[PDB]
Amino acid sequence: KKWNAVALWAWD
Amino acid sequence: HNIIRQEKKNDMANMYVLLRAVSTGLPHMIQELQNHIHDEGLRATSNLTQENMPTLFVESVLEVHGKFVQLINTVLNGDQHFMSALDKALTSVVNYRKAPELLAKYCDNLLKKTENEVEDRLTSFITVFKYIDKDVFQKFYARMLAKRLIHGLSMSMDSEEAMINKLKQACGYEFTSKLHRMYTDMSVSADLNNKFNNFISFQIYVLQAGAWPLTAIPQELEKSVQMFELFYSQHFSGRKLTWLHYLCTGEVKMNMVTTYQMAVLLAFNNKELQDSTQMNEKELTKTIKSLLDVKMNHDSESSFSLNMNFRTKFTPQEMEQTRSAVDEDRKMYLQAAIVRIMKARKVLRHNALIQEVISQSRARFNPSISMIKKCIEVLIDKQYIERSQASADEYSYVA
Amino acid sequence: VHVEQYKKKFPLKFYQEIFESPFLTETGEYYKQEASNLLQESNCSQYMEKVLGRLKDEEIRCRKYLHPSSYTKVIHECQQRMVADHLQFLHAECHNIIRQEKKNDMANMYVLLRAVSTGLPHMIQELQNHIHDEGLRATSNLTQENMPTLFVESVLEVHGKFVQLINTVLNGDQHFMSALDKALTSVV
Repeated sequence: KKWNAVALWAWD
Repeated sequence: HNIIRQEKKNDMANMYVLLRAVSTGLPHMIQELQNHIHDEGLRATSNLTQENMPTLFVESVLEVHGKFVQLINTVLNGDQHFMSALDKALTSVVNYRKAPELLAKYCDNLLKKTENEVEDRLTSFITVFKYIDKDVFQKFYARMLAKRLIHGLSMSMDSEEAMINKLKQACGYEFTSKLHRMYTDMSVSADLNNKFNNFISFQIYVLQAGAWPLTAIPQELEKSVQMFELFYSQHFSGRKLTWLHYLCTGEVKMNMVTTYQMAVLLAFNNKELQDSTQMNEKELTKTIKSLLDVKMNHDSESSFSLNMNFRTKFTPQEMEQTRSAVDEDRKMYLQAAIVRIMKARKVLRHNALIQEVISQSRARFNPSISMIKKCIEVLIDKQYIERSQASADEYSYVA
Repeated sequence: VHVEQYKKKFPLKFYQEIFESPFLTETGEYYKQEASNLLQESNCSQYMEKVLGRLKDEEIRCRKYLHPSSYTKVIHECQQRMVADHLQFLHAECHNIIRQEKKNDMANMYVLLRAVSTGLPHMIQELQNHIHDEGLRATSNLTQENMPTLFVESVLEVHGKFVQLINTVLNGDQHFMSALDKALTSVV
């Protein structure tokens, strides 16, 4: 279905 | 008196010119009017404790400005001295010893559910903010900004940008440098989704750095979960991809939607669940409380059975934290400011130092005497300050 | 001291003969060898906190039984046996403390290396290397309309953020000012 995902870019 | 305690405008209309002609006549009337200004504002604003109470407060502050501007611009020719009286009186009817937090609540309700009506109502808000004396408004606002940005609950993007555009004018880029980053991300996030869709539904949001104040995996998920690192193979590098399992959610076909109790249902709907926690058992106990809440027949240690008795669709501590979270930055900035000021002048008075630091850092925070009193403790802990022992009032350079 | 008080020259020689030499050497030996156990024990930050706490006490301990003209020499060797022995270990692991910042750590660090000789130069270049990373970041990938405005609206924040720390956590030092300037004279 649709997992609501969020993820932060960190220490590029 | 009795001519300013009431007003038949002919009287003081005649009065103004005579005292403007003769010297030293004017100052008395300035304070006389200033005293009468407060009476309204100390009235009809008190005895106001009810529901939707932030709305009434702002719906009462503005009328004091509105009524009193016309008279000081009609009966008596406009005079900056009379403008100064009104401002000083108005800078002490909403900053006495909650309202700075109430202003955020005001903005929260309006945007959340006509556009011209919204703009017209927001036009009046900018006037009141100029008189507030602001750290809470700078920090507390992003918190319900985030909840509107995510979990849906997002309004017309135009209004969101208009609020920023109007607020940026008052205080420049410095005050609101951060929040320009958040709104730009969501436009990029939708575009970021489009490109990586071709690598094959799983939709994903990104969050910029750590500036945002926002803060076992399912066995069927790994195929798409580790496929996301192909996006790093595409265009990203070295960034720690962060699957923050706490706050996120998702509409999934279990055969509600927040990952706490979806993580519960990963073993429930399908000891073994205790091992699958991958976390402390107190958090899982909270998630089982979530089950015990409404309409979910556990055998209960963690012994579980099914309920055949089945919507189709699945806090003071906050401000308690915020009270001192800003305060830490206040102490750090006080230390900074102390270092800069007493290392620069080197011959100033320490009470004059207090006044000078008050002047320099007034915009950053509201000065407090005790914080200035406790400044020297850490500096003398390392003996950083070359504390002038001949006179603590006078200074010597730390090196 | 009192017996040779009226001995016109060399007022304090006997004090050196009978007291100063053994009290110096044996106490220095014990205080140096005791630190080895704590070096074996715990983390570098924990060890630095330990050595600072131990350094604080010996000053108060020292004033109880000595002449005023001997406050400087004891703490000199007391410092050396503590820092110069493991100067290599201290110069190492400077990374991960400047690549991030929990200001307590290098706030403790600065004084110890300021005391011992030749310790400071390494940290200057170490900080200078990390300065560029910001400025080589968030300034690139910037090609758009009204692009001159964004460039100046990004150069200033590097100065702004980094001036506060070098003037707060570490007392202001012209040497640290020199590092920031040189780094800023090569980002634009």
